[PDB]
Amino acid sequence: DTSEARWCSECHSNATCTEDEAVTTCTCQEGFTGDGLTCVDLDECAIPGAHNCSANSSCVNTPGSFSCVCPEGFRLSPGLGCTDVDECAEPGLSHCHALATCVNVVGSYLCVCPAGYRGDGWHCECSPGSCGPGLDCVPEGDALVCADPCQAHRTLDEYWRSTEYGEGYACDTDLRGWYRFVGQGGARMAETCVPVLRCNTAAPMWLNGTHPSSDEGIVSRKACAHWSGHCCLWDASVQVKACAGGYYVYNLTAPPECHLAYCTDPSSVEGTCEECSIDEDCKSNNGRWHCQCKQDFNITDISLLEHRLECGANDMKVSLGKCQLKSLGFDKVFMYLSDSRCSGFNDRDNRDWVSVVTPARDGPCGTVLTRNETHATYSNTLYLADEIIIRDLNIKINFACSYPLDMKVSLKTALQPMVSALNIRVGGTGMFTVRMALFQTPSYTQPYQGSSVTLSTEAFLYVGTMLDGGDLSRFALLMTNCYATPSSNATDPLKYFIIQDRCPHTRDSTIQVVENGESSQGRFSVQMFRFAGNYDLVYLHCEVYLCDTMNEKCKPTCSGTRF
Amino acid sequence: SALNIRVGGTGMFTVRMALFQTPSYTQPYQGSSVTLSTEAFLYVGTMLDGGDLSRFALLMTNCYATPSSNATDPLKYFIIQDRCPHTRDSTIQVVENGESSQGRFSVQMFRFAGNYDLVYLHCEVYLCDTMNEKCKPTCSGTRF
Amino acid sequence: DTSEARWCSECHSNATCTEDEAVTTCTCQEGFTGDGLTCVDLDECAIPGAHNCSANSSCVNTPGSFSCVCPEGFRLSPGLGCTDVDECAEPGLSHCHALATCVNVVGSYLCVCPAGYRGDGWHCECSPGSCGPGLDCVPEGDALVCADPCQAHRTLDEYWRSTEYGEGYACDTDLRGWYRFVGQGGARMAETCVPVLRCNTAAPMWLNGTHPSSDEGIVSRKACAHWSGHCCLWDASVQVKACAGGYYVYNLTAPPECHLAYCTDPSSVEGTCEECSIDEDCKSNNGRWHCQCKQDFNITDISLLEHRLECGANDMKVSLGKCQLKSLGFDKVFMYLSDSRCSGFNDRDNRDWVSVVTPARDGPCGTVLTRNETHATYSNTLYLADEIIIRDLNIKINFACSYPLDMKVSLKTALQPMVS
Ligand SMILES: *[C@@H]1O[C@H](CO)[C@@H](O[C@@H]2O[C@H](CO)[C@@H](O[C@@H]3O[C@H](CO[C@H]4O[C@H](CO)[C@@H](O)[C@H](O)[C@@H]4O[C@@H]4O[C@H](CO)[C@@H](O)[C@H](O)[C@H]4NC(C)=O)[C@@H](O)[C@H](O[C@H]4O[C@H](CO)[C@@H](O[C@@H]5O[C@H](CO)[C@@H](O)[C@H](O)[C@H]5NC(C)=O)[C@H](O)[C@@H]4O[C@@H]4O[C@H](CO)[C@@H](O[C@@H]5O[C@H](CO)[C@H](O)[C@H](O)[C@H]5O)[C@H](O)[C@H]4NC(C)=O)[C@@H]3O)[C@H](O)[C@H]2NC(C)=O)[C@H](O)[C@H]1NC(C)=O
Ligand SMILES: *[C@@H]1O[C@H](CO)[C@@H](O[C@@H]2O[C@H](CO)[C@@H](O[C@@H]3O[C@H](CO[C@H]4O[C@H](CO)[C@@H](O)[C@H](O)[C@@H]4O[C@@H]4O[C@H](CO)[C@@H](O)[C@H](O)[C@H]4NC(C)=O)[C@@H](O)[C@H](O[C@H]4O[C@H](CO)[C@@H](O[C@@H]5O[C@H](CO)[C@@H](O)[C@H](O)[C@H]5NC(C)=O)[C@H](O)[C@@H]4O[C@@H]4O[C@H](CO)[C@@H](O[C@@H]5O[C@H](CO)[C@H](O)[C@H](O)[C@H]5O)[C@H](O)[C@H]4NC(C)=O)[C@@H]3O)[C@H](O)[C@H]2NC(C)=O)[C@H](O)[C@H]1NC(C)=O
Ligand SMILES: *[C@@H]1O[C@H](CO)[C@@H](O[C@@H]2O[C@H](CO)[C@@H](O[C@@H]3O[C@H](CO[C@H]4O[C@H](CO[C@H]5O[C@H](CO)[C@@H](O)[C@H](O)[C@@H]5O)[C@@H](O)[C@H](O[C@H]5O[C@H](CO)[C@@H](O)[C@H](O)[C@@H]5O)[C@@H]4O)[C@@H](O)[C@H](O[C@H]4O[C@H](CO)[C@@H](O)[C@H](O)[C@@H]4O[C@H]4O[C@H](CO)[C@@H](O)[C@H](O)[C@@H]4O)[C@@H]3O)[C@H](O)[C@H]2NC(C)=O)[C@H](O)[C@H]1NC(C)=O
Ligand SMILES: *[C@@H]1O[C@H](CO)[C@@H](O[C@@H]2O[C@H](CO)[C@@H](O[C@@H]3O[C@H](CO[C@H]4O[C@H](CO[C@H]5O[C@H](CO)[C@@H](O)[C@H](O)[C@@H]5O)[C@@H](O)[C@H](O[C@H]5O[C@H](CO)[C@@H](O)[C@H](O)[C@@H]5O)[C@@H]4O)[C@@H](O)[C@H](O[C@H]4O[C@H](CO)[C@@H](O)[C@H](O)[C@@H]4O[C@H]4O[C@H](CO)[C@@H](O)[C@H](O)[C@@H]4O)[C@@H]3O)[C@H](O)[C@H]2NC(C)=O)[C@H](O)[C@H]1NC(C)=O
Ligand SMILES: *[C@@H]1O[C@H](CO[C@@H]2O[C@@H](C)[C@@H](O)[C@@H](O)[C@@H]2O)[C@@H](O[C@@H]2O[C@H](CO)[C@@H](O[C@@H]3O[C@H](CO)[C@@H](O)[C@H](O)[C@@H]3O)[C@H](O)[C@H]2NC(C)=O)[C@H](O)[C@H]1NC(C)=O
Ligand SMILES: *[C@@H]1O[C@H](CO)[C@@H](O[C@@H]2O[C@H](CO)[C@@H](O[C@@H]3O[C@H](CO)[C@@H](O)[C@H](O)[C@@H]3O)[C@H](O)[C@H]2NC(C)=O)[C@H](O)[C@H]1NC(C)=O
Ligand SMILES: *[C@@H]1O[C@H](CO)[C@@H](O[C@@H]2O[C@H](CO)[C@@H](O[C@@H]3O[C@H](CO)[C@@H](O)[C@H](O)[C@@H]3O)[C@H](O)[C@H]2NC(C)=O)[C@H](O)[C@H]1NC(C)=O
Ligand SMILES: *[C@@H]1O[C@H](CO[C@@H]2O[C@@H](C)[C@@H](O)[C@@H](O)[C@@H]2O)[C@@H](O[C@@H]2O[C@H](CO)[C@@H](O)[C@H](O)[C@H]2NC(C)=O)[C@H](O)[C@H]1NC(C)=O
Ligand SMILES: *[C@@H]1O[C@H](CO[C@@H]2O[C@@H](C)[C@@H](O)[C@@H](O)[C@@H]2O)[C@@H](O[C@@H]2O[C@H](CO)[C@@H](O)[C@H](O)[C@H]2NC(C)=O)[C@H](O)[C@H]1NC(C)=O
Repeated sequence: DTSEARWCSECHSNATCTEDEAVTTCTCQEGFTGDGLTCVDLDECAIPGAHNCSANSSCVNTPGSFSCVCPEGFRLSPGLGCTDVDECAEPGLSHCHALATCVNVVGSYLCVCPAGYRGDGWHCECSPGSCGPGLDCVPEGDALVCADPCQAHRTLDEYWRSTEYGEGYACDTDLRGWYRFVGQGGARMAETCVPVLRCNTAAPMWLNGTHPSSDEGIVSRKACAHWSGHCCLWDASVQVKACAGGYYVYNLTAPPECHLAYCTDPSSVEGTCEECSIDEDCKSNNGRWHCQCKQDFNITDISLLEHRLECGANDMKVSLGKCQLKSLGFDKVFMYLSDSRCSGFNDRDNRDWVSVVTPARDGPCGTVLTRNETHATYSNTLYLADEIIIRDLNIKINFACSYPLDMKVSLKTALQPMVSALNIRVGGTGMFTVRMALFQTPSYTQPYQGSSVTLSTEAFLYVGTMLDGGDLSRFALLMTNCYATPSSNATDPLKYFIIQDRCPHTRDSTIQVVENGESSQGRFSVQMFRFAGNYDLVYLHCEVYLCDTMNEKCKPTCSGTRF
Repeated sequence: SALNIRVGGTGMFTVRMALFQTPSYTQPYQGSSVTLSTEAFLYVGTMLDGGDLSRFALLMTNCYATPSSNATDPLKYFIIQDRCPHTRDSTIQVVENGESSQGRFSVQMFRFAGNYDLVYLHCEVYLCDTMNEKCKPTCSGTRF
Repeated sequence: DTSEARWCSECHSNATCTEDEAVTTCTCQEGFTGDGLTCVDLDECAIPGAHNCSANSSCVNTPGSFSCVCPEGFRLSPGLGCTDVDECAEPGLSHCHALATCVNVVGSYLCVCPAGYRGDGWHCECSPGSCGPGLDCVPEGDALVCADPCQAHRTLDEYWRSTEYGEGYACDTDLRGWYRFVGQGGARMAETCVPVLRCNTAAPMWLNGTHPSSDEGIVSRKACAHWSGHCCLWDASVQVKACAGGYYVYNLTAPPECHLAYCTDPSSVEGTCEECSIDEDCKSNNGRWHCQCKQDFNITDISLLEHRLECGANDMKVSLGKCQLKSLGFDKVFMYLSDSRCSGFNDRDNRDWVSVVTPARDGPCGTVLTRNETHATYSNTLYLADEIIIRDLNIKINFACSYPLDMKVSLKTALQPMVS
């Protein structure tokens, strides 16, 4: 009407400018008051003519228009005024925290943390046990939310915490929140009264109960600690939850002192405790997994006399059975020598023993040199105790190794020298000795000595042969052939063969031989004869073959010259 | 109050010798046997594989050769005798003896007379304490 | 006077008791003082009346009288006092050692050991060469006296000491005092440079000079020893004396080492060396007694080819000429076989050869049996060397004997039968 602009420059920044066919009209929108060329800031809620907001609706000016805002929980619908609608079904009329539930109320909406939780509905700072089952209140970033302990716990792998571990110094003041124990640290909280100075702490803590069944929710359990002689004098209250996969999680809070620490039993994940030494018999019992020695090491005095020693080329070692020390009450063993820089340590080859080493010289590790003319000797002392201090008995083991000063040494590699040798062949013709004798008796006792003898036909002529030399046991005497001759000349046609072809002659039963080929003594017996003719003298000649018993049988097995 | 119990242990040092090829005593052999000629020079040295104390010196009390591995054999050819080198042959030499742990004797090859083809080497040795004994062999000469 | 005893019991044991007609008088003798019934011990030099001992004479008491003793060298003569007299003319005023001379001196006598001796005249410890000629200081019992070495020496009959003897092991540290060499041990100390490893010792000692003439006194002589290649590098000094009967005696002291020993040459007491083999021609020369082979055995190669063999009925022998071995430089011969229990030794029938024996069996002495159809054979090897070890050449002699397996035998005794 009266605000017809010539150009858009006559519209302000508080009015909307509209160009229609290049004709500029300024019309100032609701929430600004005036004619339209100039409209200054003034709420549409208070202008001549007013607006159209319902009775409850508190008119609010906006830069460009006007809005009818009802008491939050109701919204103005045209022709109806304030009408009921949920405000927690619109993601722009509600922004409550992820764990806060929205509740539309008359005039606003409230954000409400769930039952148990303690908060305003913007941070739902829950307390232990204030969550529903399966969830626990744990921090996440900078707020506290209900999360399952099986996904929000920490883990602990402190080997020291082992009950047998008696050395060290600890304090569990750091521990808060849920924790788990995996690996060396053990599988579960200790459930038994633990001795003093165990679990690397002064006073050990243990669980006063039995772990719940798998997937049982958070349950509270009693906790006990041991000191002096009274076990579980003061009683606490810890909480424990089982998780799927067979493990547990625990609320390990700082103790009331600085010498209290929780313990764990051995995992014993293997049915048979093969980790334990072969000399510490494993006890394979249901629910009772451990290992201990048999009766042999259940006695005190003989254990005090028990030991073993080993002298090496460059080092000396003395060792005692750890089981024996444990049986003598020395669960922890302290081995010291004349020089404190040398300290005992585990065998690391056979775990039963515990041993210390000493270099075989004078000056290091306190070893000395005792020498005499025969051979040198090294002497050193071993000190045994249960702790640093000694109260009742101070047993010192005096040991020594003897090293011989004179010994045999042999070079192993033999030698095969080469020499230029000259060989020249030499040969020599030789001759054995053979002789025969004429005996008188059938027992072959006296030889003759005269150049000639006289005899009768009826007389029996016993003769034997012998070797005056070369009486080898394996060389036998074999009569290849024997014959008689009228003259000393061997080459005579007139021969009377007596032994022929290794067999005795026939046509006369007096031709006998007692032995032939058996041994060196060959005897033939025959009664006297005379050559036919002018021949008065008769001689005896023989040929003989020496027979080797190794190869030839050399018995004449003459079945008979006839047959 | 203290309890004392005596304990004793028999021990044994380690001693070994090697057959070197060079006059510089560089490479030991490893085979169980070797072949050589008479003109070849046989260089041998001894060492302690353990207990190398600075004051313990190596002294050759006597060395000898044997045709067989058996030490108790009547046929012995003493090379080192009474801490002094053998005579009747100028090739019998020792560079060091008693000075330190490295004792070396040099001699050229020989062969036993007879059917004996193989020759072995044996030695006896006395460890000498430098604190008291001089342990130098000052052998003016086995002859004179 | 006032000591008239009624009986001898009133005389003491310090007074002399005299019975005259059964009247007992006690008079105490000089050296005891009193009245006579009791006289207690007191020197007589101070009694009422003094005494009579010469000025020089010390007033000495004796058990029974008072004596006067002068400075030993003078003796108290009555009326004169101390009078000069020799004390070494009385066997009771002198007891000097048998070799000590007595000298009477003013106030004593002295016993004097002779010139050279070092003693007090009680124990004359003489030293070598401190005696007069014809005598030397040697122990006798528990003292040292000057005695002739020809009657106080020891003797030695060690055959080993011979120069040719090259085996063995010795040390002359025991030898001290005078010694002689008789018999096999030789007649006199070696006078020539001896080769190495001789006289059964490592280094041989010899005399550096020529023995003195018979009955020349103790004379010192140079001594030499041989080692390595240098002969008489170090020089000592020995002493030697000739004795009647044509032999010598020597001062053999321990050497400075334990491989030194004196040698002797061959005695050769026989003009011709008949002991030497008939194949080692004796050299009958004045002052040069030995024996060596002729030119036939003065060559090396043919000697290496030279040998002889003998096959016996039960034993086999191989031998080589010892002269040939010596010519080949093998002065000592070492013969070994396949079994070391067999060792060579001297022939003992003809001394020229050296031989070894082997029983004709299999198993002893390493002999084996090689057999074929014709006749058996025995083979064995001989090893030769100069010493235990072999350095340059190892010559082994292969020898064998052939024993026929078929042979002719004849009964010697003929027969003369009787027939009707
Ligand atoms: C069953 O068993 C029996 C018993 O074992 C066997 O019989 C034996 O057989 C052996 C093997 O033949 C014989 O050994 C040889 O003996 C001869 C000498 O024999 C005589 O002397 C011995 C001892 O007294 C006697 O027993 C034997 O009977 C002979 O006696 C009489 O000798 C005269 C001659 O003077 C005869 O006329 C006579 O008939 C005979 N009487 C008989 C037979 O009753 C010996 O000389 C032989 O040595 C030769 O061989 C060696 C080995 O090769 C050589 O040594 C080597 O020499 C090399 C060169 O220097 C050297 O480098 C090498 O290192 C060296 N080796 C060693 C190990 O030392 C000898 O030097 C030598 O060399 C041979 O010499 C002969 C000459 O003698 C050469 O012959 C000549 O040849 C030329 C041509 O080239 C011409 O033709 C000439 O005319 C000819 O003369 C020959 O060539 C040379 N060889 C070479 C150089 O290679 C050897 O020791 C046993 O004696 C014998 N025993 C008996 C009792 O009979 C029988 O055989 C067995 N039967 C069966 C079936 O198995
Ligand atoms: C040069 O140097 C070398 C090197 O040092 C010297 O050689 C060494 O010498 C040492 C001193 O003698 C020896 O020590 C002794 O060793 C024996 C055991 O020796 C054997 O074993 C060792 C180790 O393996 C080995 O080296 C040695 O060679 C021996 O091996 C062999 O053993 C068999 C036997 O099984 C032999 O048959 C065999 O021949 C042998 N081989 C050989 C020799 O080559 C050890 O037993 C000794 O201990 C004894 O002495 C201790 C000190 O007194 C006692 O301790 C004390 O006991 C008291 C009681 O309980 C206690 O109250 C006290 O507090 C305690 N003291 C201390 C400090 O602890 C021992 O108990 C023990 O007591 C003696 O025991 C023996 C038996 O063994 C008794 O002898 C018996 O006596 C009765 C009569 O009464 C009958 O006659 C029995 O028949 C007889 O057997 C003896 O009486 C007991 N004495 C008591 C009770 O007082 C000691 O440790 C070294 O081994 C030796 N080394 C070598 C390599 O040889 C050498 O000598 C030097 N030379 C020179 C010149 O200087
Ligand atoms: C692992 O386990 C260990 C051991 O449990 C945890 O460490 C410590 O645990 C204790 C015990 O939970 C905490 O102490 C206090 O716990 C109460 C619990 O109250 C909430 O849950 C109630 C239901 O819970 C039951 O079950 C639990 C066991 O799970 C029992 O302990 C309970 O007693 C119940 O039986 C619920 O009923 C509560 O609401 C009502 O009651 C309480 C009564 O105290 C009222 O306040 C409420 O207004 C309401 O009416 C509640 O939902 C907490 O409420 C305690 O909060 C204290 O601290 C707040 C801030 O620090 C403070 O704002 C509170 O007002 C209150 O402080 C006041 O009251 C205390 C009463 O003891 C006084 O101590 C204090 O002086 C003051 O007067 C408190 O949290 C330890 O805090 C806790 N310590 C740590 C370091 O965590 C360990 O946390 C576990 N690990 C985890 C969860 O990861
Ligand atoms: C076979 O022959 C062998 C080889 O000769 C004998 O073996 C050893 O021989 C030697 C040499 O004789 C002995 O050594 C010493 O000898 C002197 C000799 O002195 C006496 O005689 C002097 C004259 O002799 C001359 O001729 C001889 C050769 O025949 C020469 O050796 C001499 O040098 C002369 O040339 C005479 O003059 C001496 O008196 C004076 O001079 C000496 C100088 O040394 C002074 O002492 C005297 O006081 C005096 O002034 C003397 O009469 C000995 O005197 C030696 O005695 C030593 O030992 C005594 C005890 O052991 C000791 O009391 C002495 O004091 C003296 O020891 C001192 O002097 C030594 C000098 O070398 C030092 O060595 C020593 O360190 C110390 O300082 C000594 O005896 C060997 O002893 C002797 N060995 C053995 C084992 O016998 C062998 O004996 C003969 N076999 C027999 C006789 O059967
Ligand atoms: C050393 O020995 C003790 C026990 O000593 C044992 O009993 C003594 C009275 C003597 O007879 C000893 O010679 C004998 O070895 C071990 O301590 C433990 O003692 C208790 C005591 O009651 C044992 O309990 C018994 O066990 C048996 C078998 O199961 C039951 O039948 C009984 O009813 C009772 O429960 C316990 O077994 C035992 N522990 C063992 C043997 O390991 C000590 O441990 C042992 N030391 C060594 C290193 O072996
Ligand atoms: C001033 O506020 C009151 C509430 O305090 C208003 O009364 C409300 O009026 C609306 C509109 O009719 C009602 O909504 C209705 O709800 C039913 C049930 O959900 C639905 O079916 C209808 O379609 C409609 O949405 C609402 O229930 C009612 N509230 C009460 C408590 O009765 C009143 O209208 C307001 N004044 C003005 C001028 O708007
Ligand atoms: C004190 O001692 C001295 C000697 O030191 C005495 O003088 C010695 O007197 C005697 C006796 O007259 C002398 O002996 C005489 O010797 C000669 C020669 O042999 C001989 O012919 C005499 O017959 C007599 O034996 C002696 O020589 C003399 N000595 C000296 C050195 O003159 C003196 O008499 C002594 N006094 C007393 C009181 O004993
Ligand atoms: C324009 O307003 C009329 C009348 O509403 C009246 O005036 C308003 C400013 C406010 O004061 C109301 O409460 C007054 O009633 C709306 O018509 C409806 O009128 C009835 C009768 O009173 C009333 O009950 C309803 O709530 C009104 N409907 C509404 C306010 O939506 C008319 O609908 C309004 N036009 C719109 C909002 O576009
Ligand atoms: C007894 O004594 C007289 C006198 O000797 C003097 O008195 C001695 C004890 C003694 O001291 C002497 O030296 C005194 O001279 C002996 O007569 C000799 O007198 C002279 C003169 O003095 C004197 O030189 C002589 O040596 C004396 N003769 C000795 C002492 O033999 C008298 O001989 C003595 N009677 C004896 C010894 O039987």
